[PDB]
Amino acid sequence: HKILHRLLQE
Amino acid sequence: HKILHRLLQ
Amino acid sequence: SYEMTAELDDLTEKIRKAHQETFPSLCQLGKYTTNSSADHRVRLDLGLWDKFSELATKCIIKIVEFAKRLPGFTGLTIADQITLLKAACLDILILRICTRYTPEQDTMTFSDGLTLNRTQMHNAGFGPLTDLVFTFANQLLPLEMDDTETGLLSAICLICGDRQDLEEPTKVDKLQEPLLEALKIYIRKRRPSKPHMFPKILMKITDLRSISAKGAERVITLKMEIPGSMPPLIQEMME
Amino acid sequence: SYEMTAELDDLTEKIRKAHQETFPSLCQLGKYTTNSSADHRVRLDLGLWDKFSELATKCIIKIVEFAKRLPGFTGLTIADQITLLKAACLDILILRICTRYTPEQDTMTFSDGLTLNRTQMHNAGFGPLTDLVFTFANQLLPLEMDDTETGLLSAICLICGDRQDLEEPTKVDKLQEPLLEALKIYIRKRRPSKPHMFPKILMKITDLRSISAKGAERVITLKMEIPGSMPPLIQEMME
Ligand SMILES: CC1(C)CC=C(c2ccccc2)c2cc(/C=C/c3ccc(C(=O)O)cc3Cl)ccc21
Ligand SMILES: CC1(C)CC=C(c2ccccc2)c2cc(/C=C/c3ccc(C(=O)O)cc3Cl)ccc21
Repeated sequence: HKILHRLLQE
Repeated sequence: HKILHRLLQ
Repeated sequence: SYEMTAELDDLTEKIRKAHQETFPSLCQLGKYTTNSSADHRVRLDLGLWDKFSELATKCIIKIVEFAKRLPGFTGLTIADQITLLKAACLDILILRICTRYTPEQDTMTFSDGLTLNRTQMHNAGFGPLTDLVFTFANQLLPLEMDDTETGLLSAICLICGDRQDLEEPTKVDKLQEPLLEALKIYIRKRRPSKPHMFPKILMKITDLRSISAKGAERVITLKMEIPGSMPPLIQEMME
Repeated sequence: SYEMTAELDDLTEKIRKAHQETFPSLCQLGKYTTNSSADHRVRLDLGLWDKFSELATKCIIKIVEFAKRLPGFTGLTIADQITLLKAACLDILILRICTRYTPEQDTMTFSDGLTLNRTQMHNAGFGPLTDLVFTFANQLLPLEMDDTETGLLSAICLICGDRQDLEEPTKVDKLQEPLLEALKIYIRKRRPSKPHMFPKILMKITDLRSISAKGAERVITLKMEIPGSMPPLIQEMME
């Protein structure tokens, strides 16, 4: 999955 | 709880 | 202007504000209800599940935002931030929803105002753990916890050096120390009458842990009861 | 440098003695090893399990004895005593075995001296929870807890007024409060340069709860793997 990292980075 | 009861009493 | 007092006061304020701005208070929410399977328990109300899991996803997003606002959190390794978030996700979800409990109607209210009764929470996904969670919500009542305390308890849950597979457990553990002191001091200033409230409030985390452990298994059971996948963010967390 | 704490100094003495006299320390035991499946991990070593289950039964007996020696415990209804024991038994078993961990050899020692490495503990019954338990054992090391602190921590775990189905919950609360105060003060005297230790140690109970919640599931799984029935006393505690 890629959502959590995107949420973190954003 | 036969065992526990005996051990406690 | 004792230094640590000044630092802890401002740590306390950051956390109170982070919690408030990522989790609306029960009194501030415009409550609304629904008739979906409200009279009897069923294995799963799919309609309720969809809405429930959508709101869970949105709350998880808020928990991430909350985390990023905690002093030092974004100073941890990327892997550790992920690890901590995943490990505390259910802890904080449980604590949050349980601070939205209304005894009179025996209901819980979500961040959009949705208010479900015990039977609906069961049918939405709580299932066999429903009564366990409601009991916990009741035990929180006599404590009178506010935003500051709930925020600090949440931060303490998240910033936990004993979580498995941390890269820098010591750094995390040290980061938690100020949170513990801040909670102690705040409880003291707010409850002069009550003596041992620090241990009492702090150890509600023991409850969360127990419920969370059982909850992880419940989520696994849900994975096979739902005719479809859970939201991707939920999938990722529960991994 | 330190205030007078006669009574608590006395209670702390009774608890330390109760612990020591129902749980021998690592140095007091004549260790011995076995070669049974010391090489690779298996589903379950029947030989190791046979010994494990016997040792578990004997330690549970010891924990009951320990409980009866906590001031006030025998003053509770038999129903409450049983409720408290059943709720905390596994927590105390975990704490006990983890306090017998030898980091250099990565082993744990039972009350008869039997000493098994990580793989053997796995084959003996720990199963998929092996690394979790060993991780907790390692996490205790830096705390440098002694018999008094381990005893007090055990007592606080057992004497908990939040347990479901208690008949006189407030009576239990009243007993626990002095135990909390005793631990705080004892830690204060032993460690003078580390005020942070009280919450640190107290919160190992939260770790314990997470492990025992999962551990309860492991005991269910064992029922399917072992020949015959679970020893009757273990059944009563986990029933
Ligand atoms: C472990 C258990 C009993 C059952 C399954 C839960 C669950 C189910 C799917 C995903 C994540 C958690 C759950 C959610 C929660 C909390 C969800 C939640 C909290 C706050 C909000 C909000 O503020 O809107 C929304 C939700 Cl859904 C509590 C307990 C559970
Ligand atoms: C988390 C887990 C794997 C769950 C189940 C365990 C277990 C398994 C079978 C029966 C009773 C308990 C268990 C026992 C223990 C500890 C048992 C124990 C403690 C002390 C002694 C002694 O001092 O001789 C002996 C044992 Cl068996 C620790 C962890 C578990």
